[PDB]
Amino acid sequence: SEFKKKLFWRAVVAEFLATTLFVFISIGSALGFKYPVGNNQTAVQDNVKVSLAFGLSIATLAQSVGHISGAHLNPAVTLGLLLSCQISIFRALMYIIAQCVGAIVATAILSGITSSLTGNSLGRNDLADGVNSGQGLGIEIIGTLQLVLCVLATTDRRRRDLGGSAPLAIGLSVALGHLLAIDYTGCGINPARSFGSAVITHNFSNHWIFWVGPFIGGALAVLIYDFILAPRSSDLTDRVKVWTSGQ
Amino acid sequence: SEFKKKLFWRAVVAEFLATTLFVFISIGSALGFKYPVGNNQTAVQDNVKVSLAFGLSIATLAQSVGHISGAHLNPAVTLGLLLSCQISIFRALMYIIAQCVGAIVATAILSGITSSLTGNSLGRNDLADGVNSGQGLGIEIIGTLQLVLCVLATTDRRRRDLGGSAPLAIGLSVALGHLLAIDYTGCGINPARSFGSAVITHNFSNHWIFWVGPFIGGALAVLIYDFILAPRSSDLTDRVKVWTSGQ
Amino acid sequence: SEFKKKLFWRAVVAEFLATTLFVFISIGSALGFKYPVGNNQTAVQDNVKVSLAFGLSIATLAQSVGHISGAHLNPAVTLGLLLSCQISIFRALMYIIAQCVGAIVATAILSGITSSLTGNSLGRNDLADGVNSGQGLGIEIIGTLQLVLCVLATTDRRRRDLGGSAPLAIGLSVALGHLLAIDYTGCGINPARSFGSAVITHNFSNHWIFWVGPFIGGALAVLIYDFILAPRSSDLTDRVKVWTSGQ
Amino acid sequence: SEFKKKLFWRAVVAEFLATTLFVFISIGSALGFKYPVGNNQTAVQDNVKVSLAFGLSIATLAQSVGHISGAHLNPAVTLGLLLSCQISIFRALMYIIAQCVGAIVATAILSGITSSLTGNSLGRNDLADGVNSGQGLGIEIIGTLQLVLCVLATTDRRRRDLGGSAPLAIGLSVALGHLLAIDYTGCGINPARSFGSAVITHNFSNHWIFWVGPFIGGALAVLIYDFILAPRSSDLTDRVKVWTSGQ
Ligand SMILES: CC(C)CCC[C@@H](C)[C@H]1CC[C@H]2[C@@H]3CC=C4C[C@@H](O)CC[C@]4(C)[C@H]3CC[C@]12C
Ligand SMILES: CC(C)CCC[C@@H](C)[C@H]1CC[C@H]2[C@@H]3CC=C4C[C@@H](O)CC[C@]4(C)[C@H]3CC[C@]12C
Ligand SMILES: CC(C)CCC[C@@H](C)[C@H]1CC[C@H]2[C@@H]3CC=C4C[C@@H](O)CC[C@]4(C)[C@H]3CC[C@]12C
Ligand SMILES: CC(C)CCC[C@@H](C)[C@H]1CC[C@H]2[C@@H]3CC=C4C[C@@H](O)CC[C@]4(C)[C@H]3CC[C@]12C
Repeated sequence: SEFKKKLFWRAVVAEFLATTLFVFISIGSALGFKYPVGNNQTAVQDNVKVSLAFGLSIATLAQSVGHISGAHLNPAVTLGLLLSCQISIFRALMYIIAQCVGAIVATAILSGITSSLTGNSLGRNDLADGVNSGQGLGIEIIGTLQLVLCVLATTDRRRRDLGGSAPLAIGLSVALGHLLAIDYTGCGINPARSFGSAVITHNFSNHWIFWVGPFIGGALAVLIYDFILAPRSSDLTDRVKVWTSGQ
Repeated sequence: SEFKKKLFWRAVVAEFLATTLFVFISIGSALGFKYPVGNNQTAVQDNVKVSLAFGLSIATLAQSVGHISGAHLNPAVTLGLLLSCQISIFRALMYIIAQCVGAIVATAILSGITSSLTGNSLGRNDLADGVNSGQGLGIEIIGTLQLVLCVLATTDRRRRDLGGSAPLAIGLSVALGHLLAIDYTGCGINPARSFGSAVITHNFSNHWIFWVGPFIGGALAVLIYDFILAPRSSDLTDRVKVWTSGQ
Repeated sequence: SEFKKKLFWRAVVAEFLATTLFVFISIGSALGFKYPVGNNQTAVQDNVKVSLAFGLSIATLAQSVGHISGAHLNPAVTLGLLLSCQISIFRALMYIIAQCVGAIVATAILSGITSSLTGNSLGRNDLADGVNSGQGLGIEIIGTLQLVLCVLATTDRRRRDLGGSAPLAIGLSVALGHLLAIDYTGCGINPARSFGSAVITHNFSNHWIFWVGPFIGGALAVLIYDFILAPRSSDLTDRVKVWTSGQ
Repeated sequence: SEFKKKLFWRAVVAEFLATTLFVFISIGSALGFKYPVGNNQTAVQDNVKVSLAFGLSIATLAQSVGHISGAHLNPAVTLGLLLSCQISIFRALMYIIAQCVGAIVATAILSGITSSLTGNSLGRNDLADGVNSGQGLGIEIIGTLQLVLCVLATTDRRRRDLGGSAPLAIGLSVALGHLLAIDYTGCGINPARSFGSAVITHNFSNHWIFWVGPFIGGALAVLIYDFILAPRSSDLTDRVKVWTSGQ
């Protein structure tokens, strides 16, 4: 059904292009503080700058392509919307493929642009010194939990009290996740964004954390919103049919 | 009445979960600058980072659960809404219990994740050197006064001139309170959030400030908004019945 | 006419209280980086923190009391709205008196709170090294010009394309003014806000700038909006009657 | 036709004045970290401060002159709106002339105000060390691509899912571009902004980047939004008539 519709593939291309722009802008801001190359200064990474870069990139690209693709730009957000039965399995898989490919393309272009940097890690997510696998996993879980919870609540379609900009809300949620998680894990929070850096730098050490934790956080947010706090008066059988229908 | 309504208990569970997420994300962001552990560096706390963490946490969680519970997430805001005769006594008590227990749970999990920090104060609010109990009390009073005043004016329901995101407004008020009070008192203003850190660290020195100042500030905000600036044309006899009925 | 109305004096008290809260919170955030007092550290003032403090203070207080008083909180803004003939002369006079008194009271209370700071300037506005009277005057004129222009455009009442939060718009304008002018003059931008610090510290050197420049900027913004960009097709004789009628 | 209309010339004057205010305030905030002059301190530029200055200046001036001129304030945005056939060729040319002249005027006044800085580059855009022409070109292309894409998607007039403040959305897009590109190229992103600095400082080294890259980014944004993501159901022949008609 969705395979033969041009609106679906425009949405997939929108996901690819917006993910590329998001990853490029955000990881470019994360690599900004290392410049100039020659100038030997005790340059310290600005966490507010990087968090605002990721968050405002999400806000701007959501404002740009929300009416076209839903402005997911995150495999965990897409999986959360899948488990809340809002999107089909095929749309979820195509969105995840598009997001990962767009992140890989953006990170390759960024490796080209930042070629003067020696030891260019391309913003690859890894555990800080003092944070082990479980602690970083919990960091990723909570960050993605708040993100997917905000995404689910913003698009309930039963809410008449909603006001203001939904893209701004999702962007500030991403920025909040970064303000939490940058000092602990670099704030993957987005499996495609971490996957692109891991692929380009050929380093997948502890990379399973940044795929497992965000998915657990998305599942927990789905459970919290759709089975504890704001349940829907609809049978699970009718909702599951969206997986094969997309309705 | 409210005791036998499932929607009331959904709201209470929403307050518990959202306060847990708020405390965890905000204090974990406040503890970020102490990482890495092995790296001997004279790192300083970035106050904008922590203020934005608290503010955007409040804004995001308000967007998530405000239509479910009102998203108080602050015993001062709950007491202000009780004193403005908008909620019942039972709802206020259940909200305060849920917020405090959720804060304790979040701080326990956070001390679990940040166990590598030696002498971890877990974001416990304490007076800065040069500030006595009275000065920190005044700072807390003013921060809570502005926060509760913004909450009361945002939910007036007699206003048609409101626009934009009310969760964003309340979050930016929380961030304003933090931009004020982080340097002076570690920025409490939320008695549950202070209480969780005090319980986990087993340290209650000067803890009366962060329960008295927020309550005085909330009560003063109620007085200002309901009996100086925006009086209601209702007898107090009708408004008192909201305490026992919850209407 | 307005002398014998309860709503008029409620608005005046709202202006007084909101100016008190604004001056207190913002200047207290400006002084925060000096704490702890005992610790001998070369901490540097964070311009983003102070600018966000002023801006979020204006935004929060506008969201609180704009429906009551209009949330001017600035003698330059009040003078601009008088020259654009939106308020009466008596309302402008009482608003400016209330704003100055509130700033004086807030600065007194904050000086009481920040007594342990030796050589405390209380955020007194003065020129930096390398900036003479003319350059600081120009910076103040431009900052207040953009502030008053935003206020005039946001309250046009002929506009149907206005969206989002007007208090947030005015607050971000104030934050922008501080981002421009903190390094040059400390960003007076607000004659009452500087007048309070000058009165409490008993230092009026170069203080004519912060009462001349903001008023010039307000008058220029009135000229730009009401006579160049979006003129009103109403007689100047008719708009004169607003000064003595308020309608 | 449009040459003799009062509203057209009001829009042109609004573009000139708002571009003057934008350039002045943003580049004044950019040069502020070098003050005080006498104090010998190793001051480091705050990228968040300058990025927020640019973005909030764009948001405030859009809120001020959007209903009069559309608030481009950027030759790349004007070129994008021309190529998407939203304005005429005459309007676009007059807008670009006004923006360049306003940037020149603002930079001249600012060099008058920042005269005490020795070797004052007036925030002139140039490549950082480690960045050659291709890398800076790519950075400028991507930043302007995201900006123009956000502008095109925001002013669509076919969308009913838009909420919040469009000026704030465009301002956050500008701030995001600066957060990305300040460390690499100073974030031209705006050919008029770079042009004024280059003209006043009499230095055009690599100045072609900040005219070509923004225009390439705007053209790519127009291509992406109009012929990949959200095509319009009209013939190109009908849309071309806007170039000579303005309707
Ligand atoms: C909020 C919940 C549901 C998600 C996060 C919980 C998990 C991932 C976290 C939170 C608390 C964590 C534990 C807390 C304390 C310690 C002791 C330390 O010496 C080794 C790791 C260990 C054993 C942590 C492992 C991972 C852990 C269990
Ligand atoms: C809105 C109100 C209730 C909050 C602020 C008022 C209170 C808490 C503040 C404002 C004035 C303050 C006092 C002002 C001056 C001093 C002198 C100093 O050597 C010791 C502290 C002391 C005695 C302060 C204690 C705290 C204080 C009383
Ligand atoms: C648009 C206008 C009205 C706003 C600001 C303009 C005024 C206040 C500013 C801008 C340019 C400034 C001048 C620029 C250069 C100098 C040389 C310096 O050695 C003494 C001050 C003096 C003479 C400045 C005085 C103040 C000045 C005239
Ligand atoms: C995505 C598009 C629209 C914008 C960015 C693409 C262009 C401008 C980028 C992408 C790849 C880049 C190249 C990657 C690698 C190199 C080798 C290096 O030693 C010099 C720069 C140079 C030659 C770069 C020049 C700029 C470049 C061609």
